[PDB]
Amino acid sequence: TSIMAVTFKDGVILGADSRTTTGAYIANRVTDKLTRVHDKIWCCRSGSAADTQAIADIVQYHLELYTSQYGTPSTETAASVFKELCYENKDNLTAGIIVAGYDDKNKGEVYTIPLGGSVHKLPYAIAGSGSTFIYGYCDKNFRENMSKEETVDFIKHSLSQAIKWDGSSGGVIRMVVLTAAGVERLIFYPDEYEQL
Amino acid sequence: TSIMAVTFKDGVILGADSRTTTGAYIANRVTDKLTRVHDKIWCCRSGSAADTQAIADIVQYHLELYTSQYGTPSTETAASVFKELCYENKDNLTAGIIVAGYDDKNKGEVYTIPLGGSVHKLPYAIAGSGSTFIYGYCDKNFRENMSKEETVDFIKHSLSQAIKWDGSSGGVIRMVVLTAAGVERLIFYPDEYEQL
Amino acid sequence: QFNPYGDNGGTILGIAGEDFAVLAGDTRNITDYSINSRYEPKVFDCGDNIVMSANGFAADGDALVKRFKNSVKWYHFDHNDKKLSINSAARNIQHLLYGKRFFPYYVHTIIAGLDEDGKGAVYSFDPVGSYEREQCRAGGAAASLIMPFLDNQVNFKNQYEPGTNGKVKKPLKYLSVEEVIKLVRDSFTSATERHIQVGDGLEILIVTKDGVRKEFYELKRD
Amino acid sequence: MDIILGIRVQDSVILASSKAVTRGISVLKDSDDKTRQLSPHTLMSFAGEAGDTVQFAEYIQANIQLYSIREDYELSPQAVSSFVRQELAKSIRSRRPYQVNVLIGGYDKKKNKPELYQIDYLGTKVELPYGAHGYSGFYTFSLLDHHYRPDMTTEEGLDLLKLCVQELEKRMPMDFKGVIVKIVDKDGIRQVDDF
Amino acid sequence: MDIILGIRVQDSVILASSKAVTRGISVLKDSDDKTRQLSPHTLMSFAGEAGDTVQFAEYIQANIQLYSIREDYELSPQAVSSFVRQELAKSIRSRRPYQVNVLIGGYDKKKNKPELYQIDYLGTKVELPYGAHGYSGFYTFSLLDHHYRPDMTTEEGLDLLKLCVQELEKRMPMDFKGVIVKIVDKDGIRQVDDF
Amino acid sequence: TQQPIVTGTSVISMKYDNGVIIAADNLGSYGSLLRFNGVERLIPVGDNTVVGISGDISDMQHIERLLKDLVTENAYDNPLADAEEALEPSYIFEYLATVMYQRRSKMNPLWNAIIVAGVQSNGDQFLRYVNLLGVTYSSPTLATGFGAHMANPLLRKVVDRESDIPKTTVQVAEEAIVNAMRVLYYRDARSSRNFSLAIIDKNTGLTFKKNLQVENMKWDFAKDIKGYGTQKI
Amino acid sequence: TTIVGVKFNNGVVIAADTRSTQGPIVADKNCAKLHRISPKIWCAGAGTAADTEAVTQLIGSNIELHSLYTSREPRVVSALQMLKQHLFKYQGHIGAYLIVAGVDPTGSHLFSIHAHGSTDVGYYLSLGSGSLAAMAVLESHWKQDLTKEEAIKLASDAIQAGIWNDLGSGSNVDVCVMEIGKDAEYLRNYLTPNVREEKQKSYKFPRGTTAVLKESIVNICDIQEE
Amino acid sequence: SDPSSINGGIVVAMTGKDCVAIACDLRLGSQSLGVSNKFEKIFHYGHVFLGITGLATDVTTLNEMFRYKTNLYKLKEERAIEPETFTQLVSSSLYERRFGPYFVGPVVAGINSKSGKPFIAGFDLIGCIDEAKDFIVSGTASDQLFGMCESLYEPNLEPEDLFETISQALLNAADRDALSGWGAVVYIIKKDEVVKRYLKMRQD
Amino acid sequence: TTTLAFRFQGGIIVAVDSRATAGNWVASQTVKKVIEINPFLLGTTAGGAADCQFWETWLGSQCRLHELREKERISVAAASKILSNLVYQYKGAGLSMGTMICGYTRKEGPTIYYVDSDGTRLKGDIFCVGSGQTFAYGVLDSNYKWDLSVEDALYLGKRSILAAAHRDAYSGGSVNLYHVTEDGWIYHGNHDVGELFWKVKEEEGSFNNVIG
Ligand SMILES: *[B]([O])([O])[C]([C][C]([C])[C])[N]C(=O)[C]([C]C1=[C][C]=[C][C]=[C]1)[N]C(=O)C1=[C]N=[C][C]=N1
Ligand SMILES: *[B]([O])([O])[C]([C][C]([C])[C])[N]C(=O)[C]([C]C1=[C][C]=[C][C]=[C]1)[N]C(=O)C1=[C]N=[C][C]=N1
Ligand SMILES: *[B]([O])([O])[C]([C][C]([C])[C])[N]C(=O)[C]([C]C1=[C][C]=[C][C]=[C]1)[N]C(=O)C1=[C]N=[C][C]=N1
Ligand SMILES: *[B]([O])([O])[C]([C][C]([C])[C])[N]C(=O)[C]([C]C1=[C][C]=[C][C]=[C]1)[N]C(=O)C1=[C]N=[C][C]=N1
Ligand SMILES: [Cl-]
Ligand SMILES: [Cl-]
Ligand SMILES: [Mg+2]
Ligand SMILES: [Mg+2]
Ligand SMILES: [Mg+2]
Ligand SMILES: [Mg+2]
Ligand SMILES: [Mg+2]
Repeated sequence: TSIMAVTFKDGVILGADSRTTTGAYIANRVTDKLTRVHDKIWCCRSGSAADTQAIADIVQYHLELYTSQYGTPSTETAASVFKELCYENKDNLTAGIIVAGYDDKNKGEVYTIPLGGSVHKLPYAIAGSGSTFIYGYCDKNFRENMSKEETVDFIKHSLSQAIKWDGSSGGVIRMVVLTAAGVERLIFYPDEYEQL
Repeated sequence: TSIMAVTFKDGVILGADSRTTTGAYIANRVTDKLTRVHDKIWCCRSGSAADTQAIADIVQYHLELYTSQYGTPSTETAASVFKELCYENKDNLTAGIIVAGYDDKNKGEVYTIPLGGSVHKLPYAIAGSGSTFIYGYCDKNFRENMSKEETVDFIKHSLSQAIKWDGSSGGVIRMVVLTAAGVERLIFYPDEYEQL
Repeated sequence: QFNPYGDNGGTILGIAGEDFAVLAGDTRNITDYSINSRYEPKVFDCGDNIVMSANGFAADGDALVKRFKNSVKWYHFDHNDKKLSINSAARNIQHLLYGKRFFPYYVHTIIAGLDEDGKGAVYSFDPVGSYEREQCRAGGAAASLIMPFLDNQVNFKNQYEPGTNGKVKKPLKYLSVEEVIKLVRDSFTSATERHIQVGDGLEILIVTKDGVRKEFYELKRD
Repeated sequence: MDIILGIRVQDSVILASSKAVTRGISVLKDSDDKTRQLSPHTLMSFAGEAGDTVQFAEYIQANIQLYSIREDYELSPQAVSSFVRQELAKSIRSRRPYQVNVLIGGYDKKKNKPELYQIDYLGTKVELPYGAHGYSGFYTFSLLDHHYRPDMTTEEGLDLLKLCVQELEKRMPMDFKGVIVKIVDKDGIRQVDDF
Repeated sequence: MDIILGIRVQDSVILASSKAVTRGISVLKDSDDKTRQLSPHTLMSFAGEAGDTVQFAEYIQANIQLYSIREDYELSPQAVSSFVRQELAKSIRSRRPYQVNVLIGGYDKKKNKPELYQIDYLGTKVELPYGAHGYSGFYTFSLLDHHYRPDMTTEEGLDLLKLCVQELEKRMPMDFKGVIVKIVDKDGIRQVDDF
Repeated sequence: TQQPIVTGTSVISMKYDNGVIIAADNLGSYGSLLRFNGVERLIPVGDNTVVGISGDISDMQHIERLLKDLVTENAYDNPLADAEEALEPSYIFEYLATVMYQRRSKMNPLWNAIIVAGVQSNGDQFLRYVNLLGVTYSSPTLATGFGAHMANPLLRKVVDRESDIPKTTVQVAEEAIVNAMRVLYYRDARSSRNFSLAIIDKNTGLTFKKNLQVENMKWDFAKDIKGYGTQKI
Repeated sequence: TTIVGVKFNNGVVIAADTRSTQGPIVADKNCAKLHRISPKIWCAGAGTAADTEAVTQLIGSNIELHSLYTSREPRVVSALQMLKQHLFKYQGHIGAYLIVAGVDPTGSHLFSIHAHGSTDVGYYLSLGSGSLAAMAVLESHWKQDLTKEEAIKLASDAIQAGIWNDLGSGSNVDVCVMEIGKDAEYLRNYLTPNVREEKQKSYKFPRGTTAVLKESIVNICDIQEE
Repeated sequence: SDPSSINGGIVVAMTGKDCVAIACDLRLGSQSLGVSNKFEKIFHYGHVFLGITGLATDVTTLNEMFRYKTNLYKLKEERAIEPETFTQLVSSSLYERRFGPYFVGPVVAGINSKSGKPFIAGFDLIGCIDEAKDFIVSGTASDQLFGMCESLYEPNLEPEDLFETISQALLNAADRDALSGWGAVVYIIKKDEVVKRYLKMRQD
Repeated sequence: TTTLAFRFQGGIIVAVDSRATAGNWVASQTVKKVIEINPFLLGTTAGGAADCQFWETWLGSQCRLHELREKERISVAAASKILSNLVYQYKGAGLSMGTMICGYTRKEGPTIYYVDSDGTRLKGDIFCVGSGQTFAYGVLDSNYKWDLSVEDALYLGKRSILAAAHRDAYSGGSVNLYHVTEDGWIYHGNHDVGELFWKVKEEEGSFNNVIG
């Protein structure tokens, strides 16, 4: 799995590959790892598919109930609910989740939650098995306050390399753009990103 | 360990960090992993220090005896002697070796020999624990027929990132330049390469 | 796998006199081959003229002492400020230790004081609460070094009277507080020489009818 | 414990049980009675893990005695054996199962028939003309297969039992220190004091 | 095998060895002689793992008999015991060690003294007034510590030996089927046919 | 029972004449991967205490929340919350020590080693250690992990016993701490160049220094080192 | 064990503590960990005591025969090569961790050797359980162009750090200085900062205190004449 | 299972003024079972004394081995072996079995016949030499012996005083060890006379 | 540990050793392995020190509560069964106990029950329990009779412990003797083995193997 979330001038963009594997067999080549827990709060999922789905479903429930009582939750609040589930059930879970959201007050934010259930607020985050192969690339190429087009290219180039080297990553590159304008879904096929 | 060898227009350059570790303790912070098996045939060593030294010492002996009888050996021949030792003793060895040399006829050549004892002739090669973090970077930034200055910058930037992310890599960046002109040793200190 | 136990080293020593009692212990605290502290008190005044030390795994040791001090406090509340006798304290400690029979306090406990007749008393415990009143006891890491010396020099074991040749034993004459402190200091100096977990400092608590007094001596720091 | 045998003849049931109790390398006792009277016409012998055997036997004894007082009536051997089996079948899926094998020898006063039931610690019940638990049956069943006739007398049953014990004393490695023999018939339960 | 005992009295050495051979749950034999005559005035009893015992004993026997023919002379019990010990000490660091414990009872014709040597499979030799291998000593040494005197006669030695065997027959769990007793003195080796 | 995932390395500390110093680097390691480079592992409690934590970072963040909640709870119905009834280092430590020992006793430890550094009401220096086993001890110098093996020897040359504390100034103490942090960067494979340092003085109060770097490093001699024995070039 | 090696202007110095342990017990308080391979090639040993002694004696013996065969003074690189190849062959089972130093016609040298056969080159080195304490001192106080006096001071201080802070090290500091164009000086017990204090009491017993059963003269002499 | 504590036993050696002393217990057992109370662990080759603790079969084997070697030494050298030289021979012989060792704890004691200097030495099972000035300890009660020796010992003791010190060190150490005791022997060694004393001790 | 108890004409003899060990280390030579439950009940301790001593001390509390409630001393059968039922609840948890419950009542006479941590409860005339039990059995079985004098029975018990103290490495220290009669138990002193061995050797002529 190769997943990442990147903050930029207008907000934040989530990115992911589409490969699910049972050992070396690709059980799903068109998986959607970018999942919605609220209107403009999404997450990237890595690790166990069952665990991350169960977690995401519970978080979506919590934020829906939060909204009914207290209005729209912050991205930090969403990250905290993820953390609470991941931390308290650390012995029984295998979940590496990146939480990304857009407020009007706070703008684009990214929180990464690795295996232990710790929380880390970052300008951008990478995770999954394939992320190992792009630490060098991403660190050298990331800039703060990029444009939408630059951020899309950054994620496209990064995940392209992660896919190239990681057997557990592959398929299409899915992306979700979170800004004041709304929510935009992007997809990029092998013929496009392999020749980069 | 972060090691690499890169062919370029005038020949080939070997590069390495200087860290030797026993678990998390740094047993040697100024290690020389670039070792000479012949005048213009060198190797980068990764894995067990004892194994790679023993192997390198045996290869140097073989090539010295080869030279006395048949004249200067090719880089391919040197790689074959490494392979023979690594392959036949695969059960008892932990050695990841990159062989690099300069002929006048063949110019700069690089052969990588991973754990199994297979041989792979490549334009450039990366190896060691820290190499994982720069597959993305190196693949995107490598070009064939680079200049000496460009190749030095490529290795310096690559190993800088490998050092940054890999705990088993660190210290100074050592480099050895192999051309028709001769053999040049280069060293780069933390204050220089960390700010890159 | 998580190991809930550890070994903090150290060594303790209790000797009962005729109208006094001493409880000594080194002040070194360790894990593996490192020193945590050169001065970490191990022998404690628990009130009612009773001194206590629980040597071995320091976390369990501190927990036990803390719980016994608590037991003394509640003994006063529940029984009209009655003085907890050394024999009653010893039985109480057995129940504290045996209460965790299936997840033991990993310590060797020794208490010292005066019995109800005013005579010197030392009680010694195993980790799960078996206890016994003794005239002499060393505990902890260097216990195997010190106890034989005390069998010889406190109870005059294997000693006989000259001229008789094995027929008449050496009489069991009583030892003064000055004489006991000499044996304690030599015991710990000898233990420090041959045991790596023993050293830094020696702290002795002396119990008499007048109260609890303290003495400190330097030990080798290597 | 070690050896317990049972044989149902014409008009009675005979139970034979070893007297030895061994822990480790020592025979602590050589006169142990490995049986309990459950009711006037029902006897149960037992063998298995130390402690469990007596605890189980006395527990069963108490329950049958309670039933007897409540109803002023003796349960049939079949009814007692079914109760015992259920307790063992319940036990085998417990936190710590009763590690006990039993023989139940009883005389049914209603049908005027002797009855022998063999039940193991799993709750495996079988009614038999002759039975055994442990390594005893490996020797005794061949002899009983040859000699046993269903219309034998009590005296003939005891002679056939002596032949079983003699074989065990010859071929078994463990010295079980002889057996206590008890007879269950219409008149109740009695012990053969010379065997 | 199981029990082997030895006692050195005034003018002789007495070895007692069990007759049982057990494999699994069956006593295959009850008249087995667990000993070999090494020389006219030297007897060796043995116990340990099946096969190894006899193989080792007969191997030693052959070597001592070879020495006797070559030199036309009988080795002293001390010399034989030292030879046996070296073989076992050699054996313990072999690919597959001899798993055999032995007692060597001999009468030294030069010194006119009986001698008893206890040697285990590791090659641990000790000269003793009385000895045993296995669990036998756990019972018999206390009795021998009490009764044994160094000037006992052969008849007194046999009575003290009967007291040892009686205790073993009372307290040991295994039925070892009695013992074969042999006496070693100045006149040679003889078997006590009634014991 | 668990295993630590994201981890922090050494925390080092010492006493000096008027207070205590404590320091720890800003790294959150993920095994051999030096994953997170901006982790603060010194957490102040009030203006008189700093808790330095090593080991599992998820458990560190939990402990950070407990301390934050402890301050909130202490202020409840407490008119002297910012004066006589403020939280002391000794109170904060004993609380943590209770939690650590309770958690180890349930076979579910907080996988950490903790040093509580501070100054008490009466001006006395407070410095005490506690870890995942509930083991506690105090010393003029305290260090966790690799610091125990490499920092303590250096810091003990400055303050070898109790009587050396009044003779040690804040400048000498800070110098020793900063040098120790350099040595750890040379020799600890799970350390970073960036670190935080905190001074708690009885006169000048709490001074919290962020974004410090290891400097004045010796690497020049590396150029002369060639081969592993016989090699000359 | 704490062993160190420090290069200086005109040579090299090695040092070691003197404690040997079996578990938590001190087997020897004044152990000699500095071994002579040849007159001007010495090495300090850590790990298994019999192994460091044996491997040094063997290589030292062969070095002597080699010196006689070639009519040349032995070189440190020869000792290094022979030690590493021997240790490599035994795959770390020979538990010898060595700091090899010396002077020869090529110059002054300092190397380390680990049990599996890997070698390292350096200006300052430390091995053993107290190597972290010693290396902390070396990393704090070492500089280029040290004098003989400064190198001895630095080396002994590094050992002291091991003596005081490592429970696996203790007692005394042994030193050997190997300067170019000079005899190597072996300073046995260079420092002695751990003398035991006077005991409070004398435990000399009165004669006849022990019970005896038998007495006899033991014949140690040969078979006599006449 | 542990070869060094199957049979049990102890040896201790001490130096005095122009004298040395070596002592041992007499027990040989099979774990809990006491077998023999006459198993002496001290041997001598000429004027050099050797005590050996540990696995009893190896104790016997090594005695026979060193008798073998010291006898050949004497025939070729035309003189008795000295303690310093014998110590090296023990070390050499033990190390040749590096990866298949004798499970023993040898102790050498004696006086050099030429210099008159008292000498003691101890070894581990694979040959490492511990050449102490004061005392050497070995066996299942080595912890106990260390404690006794380290407190009771003082330098330059006269032969008859040294006897008392070493005897009390052995006896009180043995009484705190289950696998040691059952009698004891003490050798007092001077340049040209050696006295052997059996000690009366508790027999449990 | 070696403990024994046997019924005879003059009631019951109880004899125990005094040694406690942790591996090969002798932890104590002065352990009280007989527990005075009441003036008529004795308990012996073998196995785990704490287990035996905690639960037999506890047994005395249960026996005292019985006679307060029932206005009558507890039977040896009932006292032994309280302990056996208790340890049976703990079966599998790892208690290590081998005990004799010895006493006299009017209805029972002199009675001995062997109770152990596996749940075994046995009434009998003779029992030896502990690591040195086999050694004690040797002396006891060869010399036992019903018609023994109090004096001779006491010596036999003392001598049997001595035998085991000699041969068993994990037994020794000293011998504690008790004599239980119709009118309660009677202590008969602590006997150090270090002095008792040589005394018995000389007077009895036994232990000719050993030199003295
Ligand atoms: B990715 O590889 O982490 C991916 C993300 C997931 C949310 C779709 N996980 C998987 O494919 C996992 C296995 C795995 C591979 C690599 C690292 C960690 C985990 N697969 C499954 O969970 C799975 C596979 N087949 C059926 C059902 N679930
Ligand atoms: B590098 O990390 O691979 C490095 C290269 C070596 C040739 C100097 N290897 C080591 O540091 C190895 C351990 C190791 C770490 C990471 C991957 C593989 C292996 N260390 C040693 O061989 C070593 C350490 N201490 C003493 C001796 N040898
Ligand atoms: B040091 O701690 O490395 C030291 C140096 C040695 C050369 C004198 N080593 C030892 O003290 C070793 C430790 C050790 C114990 C057990 C196995 C391997 C290593 N001790 C011994 O070699 C030793 C112990 N007891 C007697 C003799 N030798
Ligand atoms: B006895 O050997 O059973 C003895 C009786 C007990 C009441 C002191 N037990 C022990 O010595 C046990 C160990 C043991 C040895 C042999 C057989 C069974 C058990 N020791 C302890 O209970 C103990 C108590 N405190 C300190 C050390 N050991
Ligand atoms: Cl999914
Ligand atoms: Cl290397
Ligand atoms: Mg790095
Ligand atoms: Mg010490
Ligand atoms: Mg034997
Ligand atoms: Mg003893
Ligand atoms: Mg004994």
